[PDB]
Amino acid sequence: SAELTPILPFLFLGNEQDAQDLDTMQRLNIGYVINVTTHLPLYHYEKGLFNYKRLPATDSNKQNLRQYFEEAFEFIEEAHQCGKGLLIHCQAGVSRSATIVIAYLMKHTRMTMTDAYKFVKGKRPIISPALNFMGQLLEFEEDLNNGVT
Repeated sequence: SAELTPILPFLFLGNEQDAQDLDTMQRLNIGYVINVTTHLPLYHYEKGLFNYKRLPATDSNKQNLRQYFEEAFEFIEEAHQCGKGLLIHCQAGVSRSATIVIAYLMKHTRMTMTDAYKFVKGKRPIISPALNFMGQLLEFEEDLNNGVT
């Protein structure tokens, strides 16, 4: 499988196996986890090492992920303002979780959607957001550029 991907020093985009790797997470000072699926476990939850957030998306071509952007970004920013890293993952780290990361970069570093996509794709060549997620990213780009959330 692909390696866990540092996106920023406090933001890592990875897969379900990355989400089980306690050693790495503690090494990277990761205190927060976003699990972008409805059905995977919150790995290591009972250890009470991390602050977890489930974004219970299905990988269906109807899924709305825009719905979760605001809340995802608040949790990343909570991790950042307190000096910890955040791991965000789905099963493989290719579509659902990669879309949130791209959206966070468009919002919090004002990258265009193309530039944010190429930024993530350069660091994690695995990514391939589903077309309906690509559609939601373009609409979020319009919304960001007029002041509509």
